[PDB]
Amino acid sequence: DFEEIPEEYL
Amino acid sequence: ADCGLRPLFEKKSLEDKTERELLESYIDIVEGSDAEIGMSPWQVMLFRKSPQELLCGASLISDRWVLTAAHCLLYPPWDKNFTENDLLVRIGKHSRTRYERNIEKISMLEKIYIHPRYNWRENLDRDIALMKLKKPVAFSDYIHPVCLPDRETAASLLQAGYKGRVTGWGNLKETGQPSVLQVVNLPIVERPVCKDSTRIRITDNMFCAGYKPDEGKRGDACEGDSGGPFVMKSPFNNRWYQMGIVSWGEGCDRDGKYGFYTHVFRLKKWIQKVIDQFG
Ligand SMILES: N[C@H]1CC[C@H](CNC(=O)[C@@H]2C=CCn3c(=O)n(CCS(=O)(=O)c4ccccc4)c(=O)n32)CC1
Ligand code: NA
Ligand code: NA
Repeated sequence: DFEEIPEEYL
Repeated sequence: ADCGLRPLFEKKSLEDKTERELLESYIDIVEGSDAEIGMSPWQVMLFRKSPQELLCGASLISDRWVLTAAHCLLYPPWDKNFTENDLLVRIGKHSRTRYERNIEKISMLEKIYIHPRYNWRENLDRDIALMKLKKPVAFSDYIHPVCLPDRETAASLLQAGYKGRVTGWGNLKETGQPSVLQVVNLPIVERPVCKDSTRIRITDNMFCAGYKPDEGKRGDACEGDSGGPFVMKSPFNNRWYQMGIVSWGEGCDRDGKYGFYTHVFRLKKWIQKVIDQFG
């Protein structure tokens, strides 16, 4: 339901 | 040091909507309100890397430190026991779902510090934990630390009938989910009522909050609101103080049932102790 986050953050 | 002065209110000499209620009890979320932008700049999201989901609420006490519930990190009965690589802290948010592009900041954790004596086996006594962020966050109009009380602030606000405020991205109902952070102002209830309301052994690192079945007003924290702050504004130096941490409850907004919170003040020393040994 959550928009994805800066893939740079995982 | 700048603690509890919200850049978009106190700073600018603006007052949010329900402040009055707070302040007029000093004698001058379920069934809550939509927060105003920048109204709770110390509110943190505790976010799981995979699944990418919200686990709890939290507060920003420093530029390096976050305050949450112990039970957020570690609950064996439920196979819960998180490590500082399975989480991401999201600061400066409002909407719950979306990645607020240039307003919110996402940090990685450097170390978790559970209360040595958190009692997960009986009653959640000492439900408090500190996380220290990999790197410090810059404050902006939306990101800003809350204050931590002193023996005399805790002394005079922490009283039956005083309103404090709770905030969360959590459940809007027991059996509902918001798009935006919610808020609810709840009164501190006396010990006796707190006690006679449950079977659990009430300790002093605890205080309860909610209205009586009889005041014609409801309100409570709920599922997902854990760790979030219970705050008060001193009418004295009109800064916001984090007085409790959403610990435990029996249902959500259940009549003749109240919210139990960690007594932030009572554990303040341990919190000092950990900030200047390794912070
Ligand atoms: N109205 C609530 C405010 C607080 C949050 C988070 N609480 C939680 O989910 C916490 C977290 C872990 C354990 N747990 C329980 O078993 N119980 C149930 C209330 S209880 O009286 O059964 C209880 C008392 C002491 C220990 C465990 C449970 C409880 O509240 N918790 C939800 C909505
Ligand atoms: Na009792
Ligand atoms: Na209630």
